[PDB]
Amino acid sequence: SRKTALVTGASRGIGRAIAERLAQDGFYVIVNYAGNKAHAQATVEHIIEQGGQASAIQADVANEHEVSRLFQEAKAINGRLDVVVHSAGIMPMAKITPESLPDFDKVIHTNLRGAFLILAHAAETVPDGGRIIALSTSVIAKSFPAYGPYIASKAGVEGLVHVLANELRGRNITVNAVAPGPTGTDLFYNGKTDEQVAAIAKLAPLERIGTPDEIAGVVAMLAGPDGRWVNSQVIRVNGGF
Amino acid sequence: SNAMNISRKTALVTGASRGIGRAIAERLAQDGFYVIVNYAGNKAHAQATVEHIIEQGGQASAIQADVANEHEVSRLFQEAKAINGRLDVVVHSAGIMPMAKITPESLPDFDKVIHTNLRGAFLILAHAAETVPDGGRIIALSTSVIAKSFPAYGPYIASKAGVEGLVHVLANELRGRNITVNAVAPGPTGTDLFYNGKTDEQVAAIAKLAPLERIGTPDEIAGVVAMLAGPDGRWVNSQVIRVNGGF
Amino acid sequence: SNAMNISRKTALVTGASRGIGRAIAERLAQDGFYVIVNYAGNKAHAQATVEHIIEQGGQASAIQADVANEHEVSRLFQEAKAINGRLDVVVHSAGIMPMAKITPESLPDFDKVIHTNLRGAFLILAHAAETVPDGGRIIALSTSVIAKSFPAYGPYIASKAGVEGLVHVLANELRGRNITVNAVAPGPTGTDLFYNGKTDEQVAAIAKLAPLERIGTPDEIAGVVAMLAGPDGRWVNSQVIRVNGGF
Amino acid sequence: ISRKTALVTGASRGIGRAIAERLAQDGFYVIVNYAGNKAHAQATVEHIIEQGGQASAIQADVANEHEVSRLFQEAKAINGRLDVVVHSAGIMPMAKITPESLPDFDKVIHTNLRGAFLILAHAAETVPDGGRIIALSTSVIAKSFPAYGPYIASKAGVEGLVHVLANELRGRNITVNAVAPGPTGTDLFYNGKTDEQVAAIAKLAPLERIGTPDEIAGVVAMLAGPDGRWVNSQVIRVNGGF
Repeated sequence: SRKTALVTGASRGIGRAIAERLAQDGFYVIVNYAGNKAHAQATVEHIIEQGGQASAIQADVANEHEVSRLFQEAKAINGRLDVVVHSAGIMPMAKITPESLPDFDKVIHTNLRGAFLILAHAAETVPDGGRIIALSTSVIAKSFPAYGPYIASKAGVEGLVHVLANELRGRNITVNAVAPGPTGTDLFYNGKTDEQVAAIAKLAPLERIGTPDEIAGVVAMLAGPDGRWVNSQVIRVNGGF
Repeated sequence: SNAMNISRKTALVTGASRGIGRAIAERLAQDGFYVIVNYAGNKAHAQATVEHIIEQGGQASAIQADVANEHEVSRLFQEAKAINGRLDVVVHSAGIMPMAKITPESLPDFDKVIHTNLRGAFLILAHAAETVPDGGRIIALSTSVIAKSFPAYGPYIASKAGVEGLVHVLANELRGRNITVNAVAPGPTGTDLFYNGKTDEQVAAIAKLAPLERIGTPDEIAGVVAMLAGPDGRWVNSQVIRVNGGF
Repeated sequence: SNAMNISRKTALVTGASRGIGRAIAERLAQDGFYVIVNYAGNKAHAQATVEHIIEQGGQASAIQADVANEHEVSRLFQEAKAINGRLDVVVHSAGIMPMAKITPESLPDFDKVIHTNLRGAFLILAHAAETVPDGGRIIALSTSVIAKSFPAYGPYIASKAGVEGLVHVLANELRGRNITVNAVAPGPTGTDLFYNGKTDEQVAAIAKLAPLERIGTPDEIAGVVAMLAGPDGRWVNSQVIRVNGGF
Repeated sequence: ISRKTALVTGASRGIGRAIAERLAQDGFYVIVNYAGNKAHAQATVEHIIEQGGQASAIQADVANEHEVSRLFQEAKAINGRLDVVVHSAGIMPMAKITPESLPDFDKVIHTNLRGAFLILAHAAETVPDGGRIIALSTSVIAKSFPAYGPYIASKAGVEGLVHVLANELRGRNITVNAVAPGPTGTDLFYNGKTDEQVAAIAKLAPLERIGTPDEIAGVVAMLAGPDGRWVNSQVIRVNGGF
């Protein structure tokens, strides 16, 4: 039996960087995704090329039926689910106005209900000694206009993380969250000018763009031996901004 | 020769038929607001709140609306503003607190709590942002239990943490309008609902949790809300004030 | 004061000669407290505060004491309590805000602010803990700038974060005495000192930082202190209330 | 002799010693700073060297400005560099917030807060671009227990300095962070306790065991190494969930 990690949202960006790093750390990685198979398959093949073991599973993490199937299928691979990382989410902009109610409902459904289901199923499947890690966001501290629905969904996620840490008392399972700022994903760089990039690179005291690998290394600390006494924590990974 | 007596302000209070919301409605009426007592189900308690307000020399009326239904919320704000032609203060106190662990079996509860407490709060805050004048006040009720992360409070805490996030973002979105947005987060409070199921020993055990060693009253929550709604709260903005006796 | 010209309660306000402390002393005197205007250096401003309180119909007197001096603080509390027999409310607003980066050359200024702001706070809180009757109130002033961690604010922030830590522990240490301990954390405020250190352009820039887009006033801080000192603050305990316009 | 070098205050025993040991295992030459008797610091240096590392011990009172100046001179001179600085020295006496506690208060603030101010300040002048500065705080700030007033005040002050220094070092690529442990299973911890008292403490965390100093040191190691490059201005609580 190989130790096994399930990562939601693992086809691109931070989730993919997490999948890759956990594979390097020796986990068999289930690359969970919802949309097109192509990026998830790219992730899987990259992991295997570098010497790891991984496979991809499609599931809508906010669909209760698909999530049930996802956890049954993922646990059947190696008979175990040691680590669950919930990284999937969406970040649309919408101000707090009645016309934004559809966007609100979508964000809450995808990010918060989604997180609830992944956490609930993880709490029923993870062994003693396991680890559950959720992705939140640094932007909660800034409360920027149009980030209301997104921040509300992720504040909810953090509340669930802290309560689940207490509900799993006796099982030696840590529950934590990692809250990145923006990172230099391919989508980030394509959708911006060199000038917007330069402006954002100046914001942190470290004065550079953060990378997905830099988020994944903290997630990997939480998933491994150095993270065993970290529990019910939200670690912000944002370069100091 | 108060501005409140020269031109009377109007306050809408959701969840005002009982508990903390009733205490808020009564306090704001005694401060001179015309109060719209908003309620969801049977009107007897809401009418009791209105009648108490009027018997103490105040002004108030009641409007039925499910704060979690978008059409009923739009209608509530139309009718509330039409009473006096203005809607100066909005206090959102409606909500539910069921116990449910983070498990697949709790999915219905979670959906209901999020729907009632978080989406409901969105609808009220959004409509308040559309209706309140410059200089107005928006106040939501959160909860002190966020600090404790007790088992079975997951859905409830997630909903109220979400409300607090909306509060801070809205305070920023209303830049330029001179509208404060704040929340008040009580601990356990001596409402009818608090006392009803509990033995004297269980009440005493709760009283011992705070260094003040008693049960806090609904009026003690309402006083803080009243501060936020009036002149002394002019420079308090995007804050969550926990009112819990030190627990 | 009542018919017998006895003030219903007595409040000691440190740093009450000017600024926020003066606004606090004036507001508490208006609310019916006898006020000890405490001061450290020269008494002209403190005496001016006392005379304004008396002219408005209150009772006040100024007492000299360096809050960081153990013996002068002992004498301060003995004298303050002796005026009416009780010291009901203690507000600690005296403090300094020198700017110094975290470098070895800044050690003197660090030592100064720690001595004045933190040790001072410890003395006032400790003596307040020993002097205030059951039912009393203890209120320290902190700062909103802790949230920002701006360069050169290191020593100041460290002293005020220490104060908040003392506040929370003291609220638990006074369990059983019905004494609330809280802090109020102003943002930038339109005081003499504040304007001395800024150009008009700098003031305008600071004003636009809050969604309310102005500078806060001392009276707007004092109103929240007065809430904590009076009936509407009875269930607020171990809290730091930030009063900054949403900054 | 251009080996990456870490200075650890309070490295004689407990968490500081575990930090020194882990950083040596991670490849740093370690300066074991101590204040009082040399014996435990020497034991730490000897253990590091015997495990295949490089280390030496420097005596200095962290709260004395003249001795801290000397300490940073000596520490930088070993290898011409001071890449990582971990401030772990501190004291935790109990004293209620009362006038009679003024001496204890003065002692804690001087040793824990002024001490931290000196180390941080000298670290800001010494650490190279890309360096790391890490202070030890405490999880007990959250609990505000009676008699912990002076201690909590000192450590909250430390945290404020950490956040400000992170902004003051803009442009230098230096992270500043803090690790805030709960109680930990040191020799001194176990000394004053029976089986039953340790069992009562072990029940507190949801993980239901006693935390170890190595478990703190591993988070410090994360912050000092590649995986902590983007963690900046953070206080990480390491307490098993309690």
